[PDB]
Amino acid sequence: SSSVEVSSESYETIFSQRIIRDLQKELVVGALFEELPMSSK
Amino acid sequence: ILTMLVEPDAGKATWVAASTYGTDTTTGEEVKGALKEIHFSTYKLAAKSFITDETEEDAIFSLLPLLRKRLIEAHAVSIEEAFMTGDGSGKPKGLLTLASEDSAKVVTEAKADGSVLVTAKTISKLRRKLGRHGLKLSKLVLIVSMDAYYDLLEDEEWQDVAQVGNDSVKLQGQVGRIYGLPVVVSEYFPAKANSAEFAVIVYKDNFVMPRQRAVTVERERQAGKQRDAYYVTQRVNLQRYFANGVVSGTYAA
Amino acid sequence: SAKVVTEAKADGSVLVTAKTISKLRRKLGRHGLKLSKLVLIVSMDAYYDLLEDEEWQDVAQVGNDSVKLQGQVGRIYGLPVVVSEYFPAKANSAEFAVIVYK
Amino acid sequence: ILTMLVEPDAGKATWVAASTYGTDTTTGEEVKGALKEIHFSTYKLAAKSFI
Amino acid sequence: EDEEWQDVAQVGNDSVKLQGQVGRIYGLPVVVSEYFPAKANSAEFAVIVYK
Amino acid sequence: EDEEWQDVAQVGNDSVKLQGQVGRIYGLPVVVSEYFPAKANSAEFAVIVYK
Amino acid sequence: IDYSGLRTIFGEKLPESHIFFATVAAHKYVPSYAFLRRELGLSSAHTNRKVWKKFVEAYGKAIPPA
Repeated sequence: SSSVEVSSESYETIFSQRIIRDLQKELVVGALFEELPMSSK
Repeated sequence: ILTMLVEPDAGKATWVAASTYGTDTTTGEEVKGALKEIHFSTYKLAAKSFITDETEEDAIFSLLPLLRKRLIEAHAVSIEEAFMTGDGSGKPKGLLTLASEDSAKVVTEAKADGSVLVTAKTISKLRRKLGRHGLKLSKLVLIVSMDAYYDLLEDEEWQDVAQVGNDSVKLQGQVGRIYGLPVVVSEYFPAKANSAEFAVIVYKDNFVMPRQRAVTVERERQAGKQRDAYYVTQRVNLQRYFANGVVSGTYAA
Repeated sequence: SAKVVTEAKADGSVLVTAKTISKLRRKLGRHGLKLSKLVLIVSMDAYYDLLEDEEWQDVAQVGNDSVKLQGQVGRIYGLPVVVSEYFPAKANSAEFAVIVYK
Repeated sequence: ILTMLVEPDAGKATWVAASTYGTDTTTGEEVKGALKEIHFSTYKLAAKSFI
Repeated sequence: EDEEWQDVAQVGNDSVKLQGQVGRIYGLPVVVSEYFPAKANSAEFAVIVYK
Repeated sequence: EDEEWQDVAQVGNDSVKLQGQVGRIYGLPVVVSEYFPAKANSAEFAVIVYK
Repeated sequence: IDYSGLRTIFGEKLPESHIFFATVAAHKYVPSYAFLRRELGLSSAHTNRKVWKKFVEAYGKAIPPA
């Protein structure tokens, strides 16, 4: 890293474990309706 | 570098049919995801001023505050410009340059050489490209070029009080809100030309300024040359968590 | 070089309509956008044509500040309006307004 | 007269610097400027009377 | 069916589409009678007496 | 889809874009029935009876 | 919209707003301020005299060249 006293890689990164995901499309048509608790085929 | 992990994209689950049911397939297809990674890093920024000891004596006024103001202003000017338009090669890729890469420069009816003007709709229409990264509306910022802002005031559309509200131009003069977006004017967009850019609609939360050092000043009296050098250095970049998020407008070609 | 020539014509024809007055701000430049640091001085016969402006004329086109309802156009497009008469006489060229950065 | 200086335009800061860290180039190119003086003056206007 | 009285931004809460009976025209009460002479050329559709 | 009743200056807080059911037309209540003869040339779409 | 047809009903000059809309003949070529307004691309937000004045200007502007 351009100086005397260098350190191997992976030692210059902090590796956050924050797991970020994106906007993720919203789901609308699954929950709107009601259920017929069928108990048979 | 700072690496954060990005959760893998969603995987669908098989609609298993009746044939299966007790066949090891009754349980479907494996949903396997890999945690991807995002990497951040930094780019330096710098400046030198030299005040020879002889000059301060030579001239009437001090000249020292100016060197300082200039250097700090230069970092801001450069950062503000870079963040807007950066090659990305050595400088921070910018809102305008990021959009172009993402194929989000939306060529619009607005025209260079007057003629069409940059109306508000032309500016709001840009939101479609943002995608889902768009609907919320309280997490967006609109930066319009000065010429656009001026064109936005003369928009026939926003002046009529029964066209916009007590906020109409006739009546007020400062188009402050366009279609639910706050309007902030900056002049560091590329200058008006065919193509070019008049507005961006960044999705703020996606962008972070990775730091590492902040503006510091180091004076190094260099006797033997009789100068005192102020070297002010700084290291920062503008990176986005995810590829999408900014959409920019361009005057028509 | 800021004598923007507007289309308003002498001898009736167009009147100096309100919009023409604020179109001018663009030539101010960067200095122009702020809007609370500007003053508009209009010639008297461009205050009498700002009234007959079709634009500031309706409680709808404008607000409770419309001319038919009120009679003194006090605000044009976000600028205060102050009338003075020292401008040169209306004729060709001539000046109906100026908008200084105080 | 009144000659007041005008701070010149924006310098801009050397964005790159890059791999070269520790070399002379990390501090970037000089951001430099010249103050521009602008003169002011006063004209004299007077009126007279005789009672 | 006067295009004139049929809007809430034209008139008030008294507009036709919204209400259906033009009850006031320009400040005059409106009273309808059908003993005016039969509609024909000339003929008369209104009178405004000073009572 | 009467262009007449759609705005809030062509009517009141009862406008379609804002509300969606034209409930009053020009002072008449509106009641919908499907028993009117089938849409065709001629045909009938409204009867304004006298109760 | 049909300035041409209207010329047959009303010659050069257009009558006042009340009469133009009232005339049964013109109703077909232009019915109510809904049609006039939509055709001018104006909005209910533009007051009706503005829509009418714009209609009158079109009527003149468009008048057969002679």
